Amino acid sequence: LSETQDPEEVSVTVKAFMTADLPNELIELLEKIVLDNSVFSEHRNLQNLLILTAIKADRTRVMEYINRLDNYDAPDIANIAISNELFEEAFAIFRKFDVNTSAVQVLIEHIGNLDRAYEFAERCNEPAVWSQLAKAQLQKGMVKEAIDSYIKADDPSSYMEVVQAANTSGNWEELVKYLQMARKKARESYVETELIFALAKTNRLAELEEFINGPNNAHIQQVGDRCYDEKMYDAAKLLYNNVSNFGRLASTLVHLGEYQAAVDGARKANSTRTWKEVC
Amino acid sequence: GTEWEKVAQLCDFNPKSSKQCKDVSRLRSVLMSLKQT
Amino acid sequence: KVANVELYYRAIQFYLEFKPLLLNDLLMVLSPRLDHTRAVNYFSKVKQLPLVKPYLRSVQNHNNKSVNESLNNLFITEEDYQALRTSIDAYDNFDNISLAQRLEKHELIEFRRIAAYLFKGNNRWKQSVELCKKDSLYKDAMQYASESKDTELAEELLQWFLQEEKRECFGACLFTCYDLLRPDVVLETAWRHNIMDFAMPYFIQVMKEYLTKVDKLDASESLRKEEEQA
Amino acid sequence: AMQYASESKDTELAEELLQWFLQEEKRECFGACLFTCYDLLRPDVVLETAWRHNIMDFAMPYFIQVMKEYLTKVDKLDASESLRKEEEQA
Repeated sequence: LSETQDPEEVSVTVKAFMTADLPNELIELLEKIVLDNSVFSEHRNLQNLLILTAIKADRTRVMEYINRLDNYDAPDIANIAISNELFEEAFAIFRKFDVNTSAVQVLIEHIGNLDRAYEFAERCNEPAVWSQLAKAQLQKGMVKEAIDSYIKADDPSSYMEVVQAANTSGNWEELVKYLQMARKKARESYVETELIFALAKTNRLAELEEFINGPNNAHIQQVGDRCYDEKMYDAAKLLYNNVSNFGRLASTLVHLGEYQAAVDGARKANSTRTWKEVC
Repeated sequence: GTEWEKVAQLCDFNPKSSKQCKDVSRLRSVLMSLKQT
Repeated sequence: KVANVELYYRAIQFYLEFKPLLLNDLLMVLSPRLDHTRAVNYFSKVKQLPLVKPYLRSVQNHNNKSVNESLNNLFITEEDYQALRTSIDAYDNFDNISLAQRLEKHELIEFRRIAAYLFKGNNRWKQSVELCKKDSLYKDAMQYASESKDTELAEELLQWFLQEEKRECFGACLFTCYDLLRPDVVLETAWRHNIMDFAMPYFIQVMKEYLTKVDKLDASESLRKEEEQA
Repeated sequence: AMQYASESKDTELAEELLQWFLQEEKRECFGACLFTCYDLLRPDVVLETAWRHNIMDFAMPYFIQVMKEYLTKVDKLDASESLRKEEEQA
């Protein structure tokens, strides 16, 4: 402390220390005295020489040095922390600098404690963190819970995997809302096809028939395939109606029971299969 | 009386900044609409 | 002037065993180059933390975790809250849920009020607002709806508010929750309960607002159409 | 006295007049006090002081003309804006 003119006299001795391979609680003590209650609270190689040395201690000392140090490099030392076993500390770093996105990516990748992260993300509010959350909800298959992590984000991305998990568990009521609002974010066709599929699954006919009457831009007859493949009749009745696929509707009207309009579909078909199956 | 007194002393306008929502002006009446009447 | 630090953690024990009353002076002198987290962790074992409370009140500036949690526990035991409001407002390095668990059943209206408060620090309505339904019909549950800034939270609230016939202060339930309401359902459920008295001034402000709106818009459109000519 | 308010063409002169006109309960010809003083009145205070005295009979036709006028206003303005937006395309 008496020196107080330049960092050369400091650099020489601290480099000797760093090279001397002094055990723990020998070098960081010098730093703990010179950083606190003195001038050299700077960052000129004071970062790992203390913080890594405390990571060579593997103690709560890191937390006190964090809370009682400033103007120090956050991202590199955070990556060094998570490269090691200490993760609560880097979590406290990103909490301290209020970097929400950098925090949950570390929490989940290290420990995967959604119960600790979901509340942290409740405190914050950012579509990036909500997207990280839904991405994590996929990992555990929380398809019901992977949705609200997209409602607050309105991020239509990764919807393909949302669909991969959707058929895995019948939840054809909340996917409806997800896709209904993501409609206004990604004017795609997968969205509308799987939308009408979910609608027919939950038999929301009154508006399933209305969505199609607008600019659907969808692929009818591909979910119309799924109508009779899964055999959800009174659905292909409406899909093929405004698409005029006389010949495939009648195969379902077989199972519907109506005969008067079946032959009216066949007279406009005039195909062998249509006629004979109606007969 | 006790009804207008109730709703009045329960809540009433004050010089805050949350009035930017819709710039309420019914304060002017409801302060003394039927109170004192 | 000592080189090492463990002698601090031994000398605190020394005084505490011998001259605990003259410990606060050392604590104030030695706080700078000291890990206060270890100090509180060690004091929790011996449990003389109620002695060192005013010292931690000074150390709070550093915003340490265990410091905040312990001092809030001591405010809980002491049954004081005015200082607790300052602690939570000025400092946030602590979990809100653990404190909430204690405050929401602290036998006391004010502590439970805080238990309802800090929920919104986590952006978690629907429990705070619902927690204070149980006790506070004194306007406090009504106020959180305005800051919530979320539709279909006051609507549920107002519908419940008419499930019990306390229509007296319904008129306030829309004053602060004004922007979060659509006159359609308001007029509907008001005509339902055959209530228009202390319900109309909502519609009065509305029939001022939208009148000014249509007049202003007619003026702007007349201006634009007149400027279309030139 | 009621007629001079119309030609006065000055707001906050009929308002005082109508308030005094209700200070005495001669509500019978209140309905005329707004017919000629129509443009010099804002429905806010009108509805307010009418609900105050628990009077809507021979007070509503003011609001009837108003719920004709502003309906035509919003419809006309929607029409003009639709026209302008359609002409924005070409």
